[PDB]
Amino acid sequence: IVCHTTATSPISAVTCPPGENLCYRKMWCDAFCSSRGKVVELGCAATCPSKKPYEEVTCCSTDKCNPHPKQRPG
Amino acid sequence: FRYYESSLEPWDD
Repeated sequence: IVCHTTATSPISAVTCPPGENLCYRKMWCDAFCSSRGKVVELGCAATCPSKKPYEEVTCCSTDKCNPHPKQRPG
Repeated sequence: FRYYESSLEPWDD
C-alpha cells in the first residue's frame, strides 16, 4: 500500500515495496520533547516488529493510515 | 529528517 514517508527531506507518501502493505509511524521524545519530541518517521511496512521502548513505529493496513501527528507542508 | 511532531521539516521541524 501507500504510506507517508519522511525518508525524503520533505513530506510525501509512496507505495511501499512488494514486501510491505502496512503503514507505520515512528515516534519518540526527540531531543526536544519540550517543544518538539515525538519524532514521526512516517513510512510503510508489512507489519509492526518489536520496537524500542522510546523509539516505536506505528503500523496500519491501509494507505495514508499512518500520517504525521502534525501533518503539514513547509 | 522526519516530520518531528514539531513540524514536518527534515531536521526536527
